Amino acid sequence: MVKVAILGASGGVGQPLSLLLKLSPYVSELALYDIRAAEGIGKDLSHINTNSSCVGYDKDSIENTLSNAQVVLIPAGVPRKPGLTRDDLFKMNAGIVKSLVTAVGKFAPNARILVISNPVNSLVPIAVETLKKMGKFKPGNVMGVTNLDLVRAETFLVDYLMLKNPKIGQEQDKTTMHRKVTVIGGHSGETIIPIITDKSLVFQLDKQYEHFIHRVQFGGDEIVKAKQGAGSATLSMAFAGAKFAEEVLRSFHNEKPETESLSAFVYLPGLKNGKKAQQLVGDNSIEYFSLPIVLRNGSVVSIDTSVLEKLSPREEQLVNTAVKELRKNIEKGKSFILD
Amino acid sequence: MVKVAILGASGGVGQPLSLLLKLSPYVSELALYDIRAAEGIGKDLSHINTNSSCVGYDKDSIENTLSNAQVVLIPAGVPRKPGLTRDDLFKMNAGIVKSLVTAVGKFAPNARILVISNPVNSLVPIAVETLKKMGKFKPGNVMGVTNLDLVRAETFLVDYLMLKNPKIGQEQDKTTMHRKVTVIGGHSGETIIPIITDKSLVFQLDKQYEHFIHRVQFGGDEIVKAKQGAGSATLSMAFAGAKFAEEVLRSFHNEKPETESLSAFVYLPGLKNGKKAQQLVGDNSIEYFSLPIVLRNGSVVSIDTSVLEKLSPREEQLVNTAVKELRKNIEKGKSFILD
Repeated sequence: MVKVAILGASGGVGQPLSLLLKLSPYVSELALYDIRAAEGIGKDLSHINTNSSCVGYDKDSIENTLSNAQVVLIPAGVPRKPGLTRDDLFKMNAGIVKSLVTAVGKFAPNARILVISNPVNSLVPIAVETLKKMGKFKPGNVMGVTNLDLVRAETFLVDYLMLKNPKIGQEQDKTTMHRKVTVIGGHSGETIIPIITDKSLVFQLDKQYEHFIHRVQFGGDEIVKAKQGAGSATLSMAFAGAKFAEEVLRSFHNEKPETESLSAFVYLPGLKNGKKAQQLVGDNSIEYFSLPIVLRNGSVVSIDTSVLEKLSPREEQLVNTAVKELRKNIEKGKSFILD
Repeated sequence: MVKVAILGASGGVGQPLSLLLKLSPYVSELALYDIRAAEGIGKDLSHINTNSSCVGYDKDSIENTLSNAQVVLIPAGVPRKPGLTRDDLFKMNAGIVKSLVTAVGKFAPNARILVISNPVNSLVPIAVETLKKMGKFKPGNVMGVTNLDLVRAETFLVDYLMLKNPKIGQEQDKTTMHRKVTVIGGHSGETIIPIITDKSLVFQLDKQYEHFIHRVQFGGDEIVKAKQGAGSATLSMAFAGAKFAEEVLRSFHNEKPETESLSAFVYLPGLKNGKKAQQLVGDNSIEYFSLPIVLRNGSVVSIDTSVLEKLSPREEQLVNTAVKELRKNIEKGKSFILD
């Protein structure tokens, strides 16, 4: 019997994520937590005719939320908004994550912890260092959820191909494009590295290729702009987070994944092929990257570095630009907590 | 293959309904409309890697939202604040539906209109009478979405069986309970008529049967109380809405519906076997009732009255009590248009 806990279940991402999870046939118990309104939402979702019992909990009941939880989804965090800077946004979400991840350490230390809160590049290290300090860190069980970059890469590959010549475009299926594209690096801007694995499609995009790459990298900013500062991508974040959790849940049930080269943002030095990945990205000491993972029983047991062993010269340049900015993001998270 | 428009896509039901609708493989084009925020929500959802083209529209562009739409979902309506009066909450939504159904008469008269706003018992007649004044009413194409009653009956039948007879409870699958229960009638309180079609489960339910009946009837109010007046069942309303929509869209192709005895709140005098239904519910002038329907190409081509012909004595009593109070609802909606 698998129990999923959602911490931040009442926010803009949290609510549609809770709905998508209630629909999963791999979940048998769904516990919803937040500082307000989760009981109500959980009661609303308990009426859906799927086989999972769903309960929400009040601000004071994070212990009941997390008890016997195998998977913990953390979408909690303050959204992008006009009068908020990225640094204050970061510092507030840093406090939310540390507090929530500390609760996981006390109440469900063996849970697979899926961090959805942004910025992923800086907040995952806050979660790891928090678990290290308590003596509760298992590298295979802490994943920064970067799956929305893949989603967008799948969507835009088709959109740019539909633009360049509808012939190959109208042949694509957006639902199956992960066989053709993989995304690695971090989860913001130029840290994001879209790798089209199907090299015929690169050629066919021709000069649309750099437009594609830029569009995947800046997809977050596009939605903020389209909601005039007053929101970011909530429904698609919920969707990507549910898709990624479904892959983790499939693995509990000894099924194979659906996504080819499914990536998450993980702690390299604690996993198999991690040091190999550090070399391949050109920084023997970089602690995190989003790379293709192999899951056993919900947990990352190795990193598949295949993608890094066949980079184009242009991709190698995306990597080296990404690694430079990513290092600063990692260092920013880790010093905020360690100092 | 088909364009779907959603009117009221930024509201509490509408945003989650729009996400679920983005996931449907039966949709070619998904158009979102609201007084505000639909552009942004549409742009968010356009990043999801499913094949539909998703565009949102501003308050002045309802015409481009509806152009060539074949199915139109109307979740629009006002969110109950903890103050709001029974009566005046109808009045506000009555005006919203009249306005939006008139836009449909003008800009997509052939479209299947799925009314999701509440109260459905009064809002569909409003919808129908509005379209009658314009001379655009096609009776196969106006449907009050009552599916959440079937969803809850499916859910609560399993929950009640589990609470008192775990052995048989645990052999139930909530996703497939529609083979074993049908809900008919109206869409509010004692107008809701749950008909357990599988007679063995009436026995298995034993002394819980009345509690089941009552839970289906008063499901909504359960959620309002759990939100302390500050909202309602938005997430399950969206689920049941996408689920009905998907049966509608399925109808355009060579596929049996998934749900057995799928019901919608429809205009009896305009549909094959409607007068029989009128006869069998024992009011030969009642104009509306939720009954199992047959969809061909998105439209009700006839009503299926079988469930009416095998009613138990208790279920006849529900039908009579539900008919009295449902006549009242229907008239309160006709009199907002006809006076």
